[PDB]
Amino acid sequence: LGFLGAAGSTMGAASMTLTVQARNLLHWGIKQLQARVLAVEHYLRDQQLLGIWGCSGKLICCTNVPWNSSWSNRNLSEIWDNMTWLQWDKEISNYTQIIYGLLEESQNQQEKNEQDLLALD
Amino acid sequence: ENLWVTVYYGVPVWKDAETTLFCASDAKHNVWATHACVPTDPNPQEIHLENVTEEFNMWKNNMVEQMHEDIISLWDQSLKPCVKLTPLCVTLQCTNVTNNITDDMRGELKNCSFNMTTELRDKKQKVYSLFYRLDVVQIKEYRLINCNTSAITQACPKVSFEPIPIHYCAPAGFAILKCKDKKFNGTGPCPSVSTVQCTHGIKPVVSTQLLLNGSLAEEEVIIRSENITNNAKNILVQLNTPVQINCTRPNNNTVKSIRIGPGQAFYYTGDIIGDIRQAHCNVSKATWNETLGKVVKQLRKHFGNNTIIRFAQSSGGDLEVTTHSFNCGGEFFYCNTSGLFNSTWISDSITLPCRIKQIINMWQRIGQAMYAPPIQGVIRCVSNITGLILTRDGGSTNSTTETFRPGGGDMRDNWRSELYKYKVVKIEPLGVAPTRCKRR
Amino acid sequence: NITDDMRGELKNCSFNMTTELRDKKQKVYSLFYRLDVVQIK
Ligand SMILES: *[C@@H]1O[C@H](CO)[C@@H](O[C@@H]2O[C@H](CO)[C@@H](O)[C@H](O)[C@H]2NC(C)=O)[C@H](O)[C@H]1NC(C)=O
Ligand SMILES: *[C@@H]1O[C@H](CO)[C@@H](O[C@@H]2O[C@H](CO)[C@@H](O)[C@H](O)[C@H]2NC(C)=O)[C@H](O)[C@H]1NC(C)=O
Ligand SMILES: *[C@@H]1O[C@H](CO)[C@@H](O[C@@H]2O[C@H](CO)[C@@H](O)[C@H](O)[C@H]2NC(C)=O)[C@H](O)[C@H]1NC(C)=O
Ligand SMILES: *[C@@H]1O[C@H](CO)[C@@H](O[C@@H]2O[C@H](CO)[C@@H](O)[C@H](O)[C@H]2NC(C)=O)[C@H](O)[C@H]1NC(C)=O
Ligand SMILES: *[C@@H]1O[C@H](CO)[C@@H](O[C@@H]2O[C@H](CO)[C@@H](O)[C@H](O)[C@H]2NC(C)=O)[C@H](O)[C@H]1NC(C)=O
Ligand SMILES: *[C@@H]1O[C@H](CO)[C@@H](O[C@@H]2O[C@H](CO)[C@@H](O)[C@H](O)[C@H]2NC(C)=O)[C@H](O)[C@H]1NC(C)=O
Ligand SMILES: *[C@@H]1O[C@H](CO)[C@@H](O[C@@H]2O[C@H](CO)[C@@H](O)[C@H](O)[C@H]2NC(C)=O)[C@H](O)[C@H]1NC(C)=O
Ligand SMILES: *[C@@H]1O[C@H](CO)[C@@H](O)[C@H](O)[C@H]1NC(C)=O
Ligand SMILES: *[C@@H]1O[C@H](CO)[C@@H](O)[C@H](O)[C@H]1NC(C)=O
Ligand SMILES: *[C@@H]1O[C@H](CO)[C@@H](O)[C@H](O)[C@H]1NC(C)=O
Ligand SMILES: *[C@@H]1O[C@H](CO)[C@@H](O)[C@H](O)[C@H]1NC(C)=O
Ligand SMILES: *[C@@H]1O[C@H](CO)[C@@H](O)[C@H](O)[C@H]1NC(C)=O
Ligand SMILES: *[C@@H]1O[C@H](CO)[C@@H](O)[C@H](O)[C@H]1NC(C)=O
Ligand SMILES: *[C@@H]1O[C@H](CO)[C@@H](O)[C@H](O)[C@H]1NC(C)=O
Ligand SMILES: *[C@@H]1O[C@H](CO)[C@@H](O)[C@H](O)[C@H]1NC(C)=O
Ligand SMILES: *[C@@H]1O[C@H](CO)[C@@H](O)[C@H](O)[C@H]1NC(C)=O
Ligand SMILES: *[C@@H]1O[C@H](CO)[C@@H](O)[C@H](O)[C@H]1NC(C)=O
Ligand SMILES: *[C@@H]1O[C@H](CO)[C@@H](O)[C@H](O)[C@H]1NC(C)=O
Ligand SMILES: *[C@@H]1O[C@H](CO)[C@@H](O)[C@H](O)[C@H]1NC(C)=O
Ligand SMILES: *[C@@H]1O[C@H](CO)[C@@H](O)[C@H](O)[C@H]1NC(C)=O
Ligand SMILES: *[C@@H]1O[C@H](CO)[C@@H](O)[C@H](O)[C@H]1NC(C)=O
Ligand SMILES: *[C@@H]1O[C@H](CO)[C@@H](O)[C@H](O)[C@H]1NC(C)=O
Ligand SMILES: *[C@@H]1O[C@H](CO)[C@@H](O)[C@H](O)[C@H]1NC(C)=O
Repeated sequence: LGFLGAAGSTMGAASMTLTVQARNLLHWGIKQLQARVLAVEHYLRDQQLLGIWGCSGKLICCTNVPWNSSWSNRNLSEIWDNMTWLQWDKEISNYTQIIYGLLEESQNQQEKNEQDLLALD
Repeated sequence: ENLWVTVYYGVPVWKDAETTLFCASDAKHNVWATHACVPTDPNPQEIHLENVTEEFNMWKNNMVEQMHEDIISLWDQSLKPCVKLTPLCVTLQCTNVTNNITDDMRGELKNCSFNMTTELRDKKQKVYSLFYRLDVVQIKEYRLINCNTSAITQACPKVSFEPIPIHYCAPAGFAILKCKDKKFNGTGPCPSVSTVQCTHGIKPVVSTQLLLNGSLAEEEVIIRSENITNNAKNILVQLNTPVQINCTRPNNNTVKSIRIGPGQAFYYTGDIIGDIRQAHCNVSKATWNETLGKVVKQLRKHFGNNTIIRFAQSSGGDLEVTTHSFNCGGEFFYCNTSGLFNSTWISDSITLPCRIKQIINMWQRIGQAMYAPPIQGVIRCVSNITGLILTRDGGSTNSTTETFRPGGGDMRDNWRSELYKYKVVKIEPLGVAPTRCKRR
Repeated sequence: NITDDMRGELKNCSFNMTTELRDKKQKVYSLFYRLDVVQIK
């Protein structure tokens, strides 16, 4: 139940601890400051990705991008109940930049226009 | 079916990473980290990670390099306010000491005198003091060692050299993983892994050919090296039992001091009270005999059956690697380890002679040197061996025998014995998943 | 063997230089350019 205690759990079970994990993400004087400044910058960059996706208000969100299952031939029960997040991250390591690009371009660009059109009238 | 991309934040996934670690200590002046660091967490936390097989590799561990640079910079800061001895490079005429002496190699201790400056630019004084042979080179006329190679700085006498434990703690967004598996050889997957906010305290103990005052193996002697088949590589051996070291300097030396210039003072060895005797360190014969037998058994597992294993003294190199260095009371000792390695294996105490040197260069840097102030009175020092550094004379395929000799000369190898347990990782909270869902 | 330059441009000079030990001095000589040296010979 502690930090990274979920590492051995299944991906579904691990979802219970997401909030706990979030709380822990946030001459020698120069070295110490560089570590702290970078920790802040890295945190903010991840928040920006969520802000573009519109997911920044939640730990969990859905998107309008289809899964394209040919990326990995597995069932949902095979993924969620029989595998860890550590293993999963390796399975899709070659598709991560693709998925992020799809979310920023294929979803946000359509949503902002439809919302503006409703606002205009 | 109709699967969709979803996004999760706070996901418990980590990647290998390197970052600055924050020094802390549980700890009046000392050369060590207590002046450069902050208090530790009084109750460190640990979380076991179930079903985790995370790989460790001590030979690639960047924490070793980070500690090295912090230790060197830390040590140098202690000499910045201290006295310069540049005025002392002089003709330095000397003669042999005559006294009630059991001595050592003849000429080991000398009675020297020189023309030295005073508080005033207009005046000089005649002084005399004792020096060890190791610090004096013949030009009779003499020069101090390194008078033609480097400036010499006197360490401040008020500053302690006694080791103080150092802890390292992760910055936010990072975590330190620890291998708990017993009999780990420092590489490959670790069967039991846990996460800690900070490391256990590590003392900066400096020694050669033997590892002192470190951690012990939990059950049995562990032998590890970067490449067990490569004779060039140092072999670290961690003992599962302690072996003590008892060192002493019986001579009752005295200390005198003279002011030099307006801002500086010099400390030197005065007359020695009572009989003059050789400095020495004891090693238990019975304890060492058992210790070697355990090491040999483990070596056979790595080097095969029915190989005759022998030990020997180093064939060459500088005093720094051919002898065992100590720092006791701030005095620097070099001891001849022969008789500890004088054995062949097929199937009450030892006294080692020691020598004292006042001019040292702990980090083997060219152009640097330090003069220790002499310590008044009799010194006794008790410490223990927690491991050995060995190298092979082998690599030959033409023999049924093998021989080992002591290694050393690289301080980083000592720290590996405490840091092999730890790895640093970065936490990456963002990830995605296929689960079917809908949104507006 | 001199084809020279502006006359006096190169100079042959000598002095008492200090040594490794505080107790001793050494005699040396060296060449200087006229621009490097000013008369106070
Ligand atoms: C102090 O006494 C020792 C012993 O007499 C001197 O060492 C000897 O030096 C001579 C002359 O070169 C040698 O022939 C001997 O073999 C040395 N004896 C040894 C090594 O036992 C030493 O030189 C003296 N020190 C001074 C500064 O005079
Ligand atoms: C500083 O002085 C020492 C002593 O004179 C020098 O070491 C000698 O180097 C020569 C080279 O001919 C040898 O023949 C000697 O055996 C050396 N003497 C000793 C006592 O080892 C040293 O070279 C000088 N400076 C440096 C940088 O080495
Ligand atoms: C620590 O032990 C492991 C085995 O538990 C060693 O792993 C070896 O890796 C090499 C890679 O080529 C294999 O060929 C070996 O078969 C593995 N083990 C054995 C017994 O052969 C690992 O190298 C060891 N680490 C050290 C520093 O010796
Ligand atoms: C070693 O030398 C010290 C002095 O450097 C001796 O200490 C002296 O002990 C006598 C005992 O009567 C005192 O009167 C002196 O005042 C002490 N001197 C000091 C404190 O500087 C010590 O006893 C000697 N040890 C021996 C002879 O075993
Ligand atoms: C290390 O062992 C040696 C040998 O037992 C000790 O030497 C003896 O020391 C006592 C004084 O403590 C003397 O009275 C004996 O005469 C010594 N025996 C000799 C010289 O053969 C030595 O003291 C031990 N060192 C320590 C620190 O205990
Ligand atoms: C430690 O002492 C031993 C002697 O006890 C030194 O070795 C001797 O070296 C000579 C010359 O090669 C040999 O003839 C001797 O047989 C060696 N030991 C003997 C004879 O017992 C050794 O060099 C010393 N170590 C250091 C670092 O000085
Ligand atoms: C290894 O650790 C021991 C125990 O701390 C050290 O022995 C202590 O040394 C200090 C400093 O001289 C003394 O104040 C203590 O009283 C000693 N403890 C004893 C004698 O039980 C030993 O010096 C250490 N070794 C090294 C090389 O630092
Ligand atoms: C799965 O996605 C890849 C791109 O990552 C695409 O080239 C492939 O055609 C996709 N399969 C489909 C859409 O059936
Ligand atoms: C996934 O499992 C379900 C039952 O939970 C099954 O009906 C379905 O065919 C599976 N999908 C596959 C194998 O692609
Ligand atoms: C879970 O995955 C393992 C391999 O990691 C596989 O051997 C096993 O059959 C899976 N269990 C299921 C699908 O119930
Ligand atoms: C992803 O790339 C790695 C090499 O970086 C490769 O070994 C792996 O098979 C790739 N995964 C897929 C699904 O192609
Ligand atoms: C492995 O994960 C399971 C998840 O239920 C857990 O019960 C188990 O304790 C973990 N490891 C071990 C050794 O049990
Ligand atoms: C050596 O011992 C004798 C006899 O105790 C003593 O008289 C003498 O002072 C001691 N040493 C010297 C240099 O006199
Ligand atoms: C100090 O200088 C004087 C005068 O030159 C000289 O007589 C004396 O021997 C010198 N002392 C030493 C120790 O060199
Ligand atoms: C050890 O060195 C030998 C030299 O032949 C090499 O063949 C071997 O791969 C090395 N083992 C390692 C790097 O684990
Ligand atoms: C130190 O002396 C003790 C007894 O007081 C002995 O047990 C131990 O072996 C000695 N340590 C050495 C010789 O390194
Ligand atoms: C050194 O020689 C001088 C000569 O006067 C003597 O007075 C002094 O006691 C000697 N020092 C030692 C330690 O013998
Ligand atoms: C060590 O002790 C054993 C008996 O336990 C003895 O046979 C051996 O000779 C001793 N030392 C050496 C170097 O053999
Ligand atoms: C030698 O081989 C035997 C088995 O034949 C084994 O029991 C023994 O432990 C081996 N000796 C070693 C590895 O030193
Ligand atoms: C070292 O071993 C050799 C060979 O057995 C022996 O001759 C020599 O006396 C030994 N040295 C000591 C100090 O025991
Ligand atoms: C070895 O020396 C250290 C010095 O701190 C001490 O703490 C430890 O208990 C000693 N081990 C023994 C005596 O077995
Ligand atoms: C300089 O000139 C003279 C003749 O005037 C000649 O003998 C001498 O060798 C020359 N020196 C050289 C060329 O180095
Ligand atoms: C060194 O100084 C002395 C002082 O008498 C002087 O006579 C000599 O010429 C000088 N040597 C030089 C300048 O090379």
